Amino acid sequence: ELRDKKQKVYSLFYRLDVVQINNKEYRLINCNTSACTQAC
Amino acid sequence: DNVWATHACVPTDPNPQEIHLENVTEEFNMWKNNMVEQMHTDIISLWDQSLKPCVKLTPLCVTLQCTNVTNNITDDMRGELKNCSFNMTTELRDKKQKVYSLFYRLDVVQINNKEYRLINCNTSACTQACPKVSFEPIPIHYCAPAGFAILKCKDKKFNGTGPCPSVSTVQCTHGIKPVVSTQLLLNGSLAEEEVMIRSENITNNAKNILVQFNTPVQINCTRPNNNTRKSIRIGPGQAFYATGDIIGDIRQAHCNVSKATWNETLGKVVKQLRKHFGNNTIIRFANSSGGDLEVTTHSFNCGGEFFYCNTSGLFNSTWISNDSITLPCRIKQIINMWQRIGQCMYAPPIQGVIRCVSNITGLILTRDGGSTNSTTETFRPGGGDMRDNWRSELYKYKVVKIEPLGVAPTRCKRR
Amino acid sequence: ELRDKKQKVYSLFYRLDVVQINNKEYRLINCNTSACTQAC
Amino acid sequence: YELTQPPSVSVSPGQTATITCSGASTNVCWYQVKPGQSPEVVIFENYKRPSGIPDRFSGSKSGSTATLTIRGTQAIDEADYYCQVWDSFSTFVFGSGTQVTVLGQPKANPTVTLFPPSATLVCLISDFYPGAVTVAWKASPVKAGVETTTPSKQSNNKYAASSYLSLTPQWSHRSYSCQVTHEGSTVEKTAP
Amino acid sequence: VQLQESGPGVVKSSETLSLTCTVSGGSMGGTYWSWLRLSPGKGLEWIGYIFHTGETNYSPSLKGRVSISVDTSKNQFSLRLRSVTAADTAVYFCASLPRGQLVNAYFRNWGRGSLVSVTAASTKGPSVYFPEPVTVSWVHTFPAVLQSSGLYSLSSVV
Amino acid sequence: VQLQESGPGVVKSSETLSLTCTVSGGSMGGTYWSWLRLSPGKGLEWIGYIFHTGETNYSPSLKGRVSISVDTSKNQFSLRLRSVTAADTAVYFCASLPRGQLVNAYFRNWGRGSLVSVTAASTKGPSVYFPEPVTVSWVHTFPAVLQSSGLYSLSSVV
Ligand SMILES: *[C@@H]1O[C@H](CO)[C@@H](O[C@@H]2O[C@H](CO)[C@@H](O[C@@H]3O[C@H](CO)[C@@H](O)[C@H](O)[C@@H]3O)[C@H](O)[C@H]2NC(C)=O)[C@H](O)[C@H]1NC(C)=O
Ligand SMILES: *[C@@H]1O[C@H](CO)[C@@H](O[C@@H]2O[C@H](CO)[C@@H](O[C@@H]3O[C@H](CO)[C@@H](O)[C@H](O)[C@@H]3O)[C@H](O)[C@H]2NC(C)=O)[C@H](O)[C@H]1NC(C)=O
Ligand SMILES: *[C@@H]1O[C@H](CO)[C@@H](O[C@@H]2O[C@H](CO)[C@@H](O[C@@H]3O[C@H](CO)[C@@H](O)[C@H](O)[C@@H]3O)[C@H](O)[C@H]2NC(C)=O)[C@H](O)[C@H]1NC(C)=O
Ligand SMILES: *[C@@H]1O[C@H](CO)[C@@H](O[C@@H]2O[C@H](CO)[C@@H](O[C@@H]3O[C@H](CO)[C@@H](O)[C@H](O)[C@@H]3O)[C@H](O)[C@H]2NC(C)=O)[C@H](O)[C@H]1NC(C)=O
Ligand SMILES: *[C@@H]1O[C@H](CO)[C@@H](O[C@@H]2O[C@H](CO)[C@@H](O)[C@H](O)[C@H]2NC(C)=O)[C@H](O)[C@H]1NC(C)=O
Ligand SMILES: *[C@@H]1O[C@H](CO)[C@@H](O[C@@H]2O[C@H](CO)[C@@H](O)[C@H](O)[C@H]2NC(C)=O)[C@H](O)[C@H]1NC(C)=O
Ligand SMILES: *[C@@H]1O[C@H](CO)[C@@H](O[C@@H]2O[C@H](CO)[C@@H](O)[C@H](O)[C@H]2NC(C)=O)[C@H](O)[C@H]1NC(C)=O
Ligand SMILES: *[C@@H]1O[C@H](CO)[C@@H](O[C@@H]2O[C@H](CO)[C@@H](O)[C@H](O)[C@H]2NC(C)=O)[C@H](O)[C@H]1NC(C)=O
Ligand SMILES: *[C@@H]1O[C@H](CO)[C@@H](O[C@@H]2O[C@H](CO)[C@@H](O)[C@H](O)[C@H]2NC(C)=O)[C@H](O)[C@H]1NC(C)=O
Ligand SMILES: *[C@@H]1O[C@H](CO)[C@@H](O)[C@H](O)[C@H]1NC(C)=O
Ligand SMILES: *[C@@H]1O[C@H](CO)[C@@H](O)[C@H](O)[C@H]1NC(C)=O
Ligand SMILES: *[C@@H]1O[C@H](CO)[C@@H](O)[C@H](O)[C@H]1NC(C)=O
Ligand SMILES: *[C@@H]1O[C@H](CO)[C@@H](O)[C@H](O)[C@H]1NC(C)=O
Ligand SMILES: *[C@@H]1O[C@H](CO)[C@@H](O)[C@H](O)[C@H]1NC(C)=O
Ligand SMILES: *[C@@H]1O[C@H](CO)[C@@H](O)[C@H](O)[C@H]1NC(C)=O
Ligand SMILES: *[C@@H]1O[C@H](CO)[C@@H](O)[C@H](O)[C@H]1NC(C)=O
Ligand SMILES: *[C@@H]1O[C@H](CO)[C@@H](O)[C@H](O)[C@H]1NC(C)=O
Repeated sequence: ELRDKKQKVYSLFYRLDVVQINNKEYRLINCNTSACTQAC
Repeated sequence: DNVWATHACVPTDPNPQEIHLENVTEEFNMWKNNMVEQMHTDIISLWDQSLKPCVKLTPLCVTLQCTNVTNNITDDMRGELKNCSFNMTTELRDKKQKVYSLFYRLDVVQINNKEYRLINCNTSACTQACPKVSFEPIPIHYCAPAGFAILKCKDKKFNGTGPCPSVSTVQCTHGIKPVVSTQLLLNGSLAEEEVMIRSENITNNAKNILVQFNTPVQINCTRPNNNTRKSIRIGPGQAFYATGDIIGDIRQAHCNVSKATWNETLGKVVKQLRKHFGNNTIIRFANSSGGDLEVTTHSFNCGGEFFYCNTSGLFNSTWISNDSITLPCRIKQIINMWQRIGQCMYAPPIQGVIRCVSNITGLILTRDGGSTNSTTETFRPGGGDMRDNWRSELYKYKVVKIEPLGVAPTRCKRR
Repeated sequence: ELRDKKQKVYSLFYRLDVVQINNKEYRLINCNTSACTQAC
Repeated sequence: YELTQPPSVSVSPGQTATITCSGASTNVCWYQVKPGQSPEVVIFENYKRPSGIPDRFSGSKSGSTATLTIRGTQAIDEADYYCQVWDSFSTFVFGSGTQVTVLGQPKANPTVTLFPPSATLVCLISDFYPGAVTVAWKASPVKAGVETTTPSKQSNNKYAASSYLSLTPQWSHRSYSCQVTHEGSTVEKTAP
Repeated sequence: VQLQESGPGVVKSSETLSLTCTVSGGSMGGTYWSWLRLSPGKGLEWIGYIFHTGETNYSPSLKGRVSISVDTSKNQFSLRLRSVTAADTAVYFCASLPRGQLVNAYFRNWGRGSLVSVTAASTKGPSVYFPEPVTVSWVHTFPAVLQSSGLYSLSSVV
Repeated sequence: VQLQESGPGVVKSSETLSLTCTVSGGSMGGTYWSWLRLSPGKGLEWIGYIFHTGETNYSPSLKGRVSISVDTSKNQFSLRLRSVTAADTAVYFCASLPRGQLVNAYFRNWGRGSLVSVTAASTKGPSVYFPEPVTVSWVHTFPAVLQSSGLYSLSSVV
């Protein structure tokens, strides 16, 4: 909310949702075409 | 039958009917008709509709650092292009990337190597024209709904004001391309017998005098350098197309008009001009006296690139009772087009060389009225107001509403 | 207006629009519920 | 270009006043200025005039010189006038400025006083009308270290000025003279 | 439309001058906002104009030491002069021009004009007076003289 | 549609290989963009296909050193190979498949085919010629022979 301070959060994503970019780094699979819209 | 999106417009009919009314006299007025304002509003709103699904490009204008690009550039137009080296957010929102782009002098200003910023983001953030969409004009036919009839002028000697002896009706207008111009009307509809002169008040110098040619004059504006485009990602799915390194040399954009044909056309114009002022008036042509760039320079589009031409070598002569004239046309990218505060354009560069072959149909001149009963009148090009650009194509049209009720005396009785 | 530079700006705010977070760090009351639209 | 103008034109109240702006290839435009007041356009082309202007203002052009004509000179016409044309390189160029004065009071002679210091030499010139006064100094005239006060209106409503000079304590010269010039009249007063 | 200026009346020599002319009761669409300067020894003289998209145009005599900026948010535009010498003392107006041809255009909607005096002097007292004009009463009071060094002097005699 | 490929023709041994096949006059809606390799010592082989959502599939024999990416912005898709040995010299194609059943699907809309040569050799003159095929004129000319060290050899007799 306060747009100067960040935070370290953790979450559980599935294997069919992340792609290795090459402890190993990762990105979401859908972040080279378009950003999503979370279902309310 | 692009920006001018006809996917939301209904298809027209083949062979539209035309009925020649015979014993009618209609009082036309090309300067007060209301379809021109509706055309201007439709073009503005449809242009804004076509600008909606493209890249916003709001985070771009980080403080730029630009050097002179100077590689084997020619003698003239030195220090026009700049080699700016800024850095940007990438697809991941925790990294950056140092990139380079080529920009013109007319797009960046100095803020104090010296730091530069774009000219746009003191007022607003420009919106990119996403490259699937092309700017070529296509014809648009204006119809009429039920109860309204469109009357078309068919007098061959018609100055745009007064009664018309021969009037014909039609349901559809002809092909009207929304061409973009400021001083020289391009790709328009020609005249039939002579060159015509239309104005509000020919003894008033505050109204734009408008002339329409009888035969076309061919114009060739081209840009000779071999530029390339590169894609720079500014986020998850938004790309900004910057100008790459130029292959070859650097040259300015030329614009060619045949000399003898233009001299003959100017002779036709000065012969038809002196019927309004006198048979002994010396007529001169001087270059434009605008304040901004759009009124000073002839401006149009060439399939993606926007030109600005000096046009001083055309309107420089006086008239007393295979050589081609070249014009140094120049290129700008940031476009504030319909003269609205806080909305603009970034036009992406077009890969490879570009060529446009067009022809000039009308001129928008402006009188320089010194004094009454004088012997010299000098004419200058001008414009900027886009309503006069489409007023030369909607002069022979008007809209009327039918009222089919009527009463009359007779001898009859109802039972 | 420049994306890399920042400035220091002072203003006066009433007591009903600010809240104390954990004695000299305040934030607007609307931050953890919404984002206000200023009436132009 | 320079757009040359006459420096000052003085006419009696009630008659005409003509000012000429020469060297104008293009259509002229005239502005007037009063002290402590915003300028106003008066004749915005060769012959026309905007709304809300009196009928005493008119202009005409013949060839390359344009003339402005005044039909009636009053106390409200005591103003400077600037002619303006358009040029391609420098976008707006203006004239030198013509001063128009009206004779509310008759011609009166100035009075001059001189005082020695104990090390600056003072020449005080007071009570003259009109304000067109040039000064001169003599010793062998001197061009060095002289400054002239612009004329101004006092409670007498009759113009006055001054002239100063600083001299190193050459007190070599045995004579020192201060000269005034008011439209022909010259008064000489002087000495160690 | 009404225009009003705002800025300092005393600027030290060889320093950056700044002025701001605000616009009230109007919009910045299709006008050339300009600046003008009235010197008493050089006559009326043009400074420059700016259009609302930042397309500037300065006078060629003062090119390189002037800067005009437009801002559509606070409804005002500003002038900046650099390396001001003592000969730039004048009164400064702000005026507008219509979009189109400047061949017959005339400056309209003039402002009040704020006098800006540039000096390079310091504080001193009269040896019978830069910061304060001194009054002597005992006679006649006479107007002051500005020297080339930027000081003042007067005379008074019965 | 028309598919055009581009990439370097000479890559060193144990170096990451790159290729890029672009798509013109079409879209990536409902197609499997695939990569195919034609080797002279092992015949035709399959590399892998990729769908527009980022879902990929690879051959099991080349799993662990292959990676195929897609980028719908610049309208192209790319291949990367890792730890390329001397036995991977071939010509490489890019093709497309219709969405649905792969049991009767056949590769269509093939590219030209960029020839990729792999090596680990260096510049050395012939001893009577790796970077340049030398020409001998005095006779008959015979084609060159690739050795196991990556060098060249020829003979010529009248
Ligand atoms: C077309 O433009 C001409 C000017 O080129 C207009 O004619 C002018 O009309 C004005 C306004 O009525 C006349 O001014 C008047 O003249 C006399 C003094 O000369 C007097 O009655 C008024 O004080 C007023 O100033 C002007 O004389 C006349 N002619 C010229 C040559 O300027 C004409 O009205 C315009 N036509 C239309 C249809 O608007
Ligand atoms: C309309 O045509 C006129 C006449 O051809 C153009 O005026 C000329 O403009 C150029 C602009 O570069 C002036 O050149 C420059 O002038 C001075 C010379 O002292 C100097 O700063 C530069 O070295 C350079 O040569 C040129 O003098 C000027 N000619 C005249 C007679 O004033 C004008 O630019 C054209 N206007 C438009 C809007 O196209
Ligand atoms: C006036 O009308 C002429 C009619 O020829 C227009 O010239 C045409 O302009 C279009 C759009 O720029 C050109 O199409 C483009 O051509 C090439 C090859 O296909 C390519 O760059 C694009 O895919 C696009 O199709 C067209 O070739 C050109 N025609 C000729 C004969 O040169 C002209 O643009 C109009 N002028 C205006 C609107 O100012
Ligand atoms: C539009 O075109 C006119 C054509 O007259 C340009 O005016 C001329 O511009 C040149 C170049 O700036 C001026 O300089 C002269 O050039 C040559 C050497 O290149 C030589 O004749 C002289 O030594 C001089 O430097 C020239 O004075 C000027 N005027 C004329 C009457 O030729 C004008 O600059 C162009 N305008 C724009 C806005 O591009
Ligand atoms: C613009 O400047 C950039 C550097 O900011 C130039 O890019 C460099 O060009 C040199 C010369 O070919 C190369 O050695 C560098 O590797 C390039 N660096 C990068 C990061 O690309 C660029 O060529 C310049 N553009 C011009 C002169 O048109
Ligand atoms: C983005 O660009 C700026 C300059 O445009 C970089 O600033 C440099 O910062 C380093 C220290 O971090 C200084 O030593 C350099 O002198 C700066 N460069 C210049 C040209 O002034 C900046 O680091 C870049 N990167 C990021 C991630 O912001
Ligand atoms: C416009 O006309 C000019 C002058 O005829 C052309 O310039 C010449 O073009 C040819 C062919 O490209 C060159 O070999 C010459 O050197 C040019 N002449 C010069 C520079 O004096 C120009 O190409 C024409 N532009 C068109 C047809 O688009
Ligand atoms: C503009 O370009 C056109 C197209 O290149 C030129 O038209 C050609 O002119 C030559 C002159 O010898 C003819 O041989 C060609 O047949 C013409 N081609 C076409 C398609 O009409 C035209 O001359 C140029 N205009 C100029 C130079 O004013
Ligand atoms: C948003 O933040 C405000 C300020 O802290 C919260 O409002 C207070 O919430 C606490 C929770 O313990 C209550 O005891 C107070 O009475 C609340 N004060 C007021 C003035 O409402 C608010 O609950 C937060 N909203 C969330 C987290 O949804
Ligand atoms: C961001 O992530 C990196 C990597 O884990 C970490 O070093 C850093 O502290 C994180 N937080 C920030 C910058 O607030
Ligand atoms: C870069 O261009 C500017 C503007 O013409 C010029 O003053 C400067 O000297 C140029 N620098 C170099 C290194 O050529
Ligand atoms: C300009 O062009 C020539 C000819 O193609 C090329 O060899 C050269 O590198 C370029 N630069 C210079 C400075 O001549
Ligand atoms: C147009 O021509 C008609 C017929 O002669 C005439 O009555 C009218 O005044 C003309 N209009 C203009 C603007 O010249
Ligand atoms: C003038 O331009 C039109 C634009 O459609 C073009 O088709 C035509 O060939 C040109 N010449 C004419 C009418 O002579
Ligand atoms: C522009 O450069 C490209 C890339 O080298 C080349 O293929 C093309 O032929 C060039 N175009 C011209 C008109 O020289
Ligand atoms: C002007 O010339 C035309 C064409 O010959 C003629 O009809 C007309 O009467 C002439 N007018 C005058 C006033 O001489
Ligand atoms: C413009 O015309 C003048 C004569 O009025 C001539 O001297 C000059 O060379 C012409 N300039 C151009 C660029 O045609």
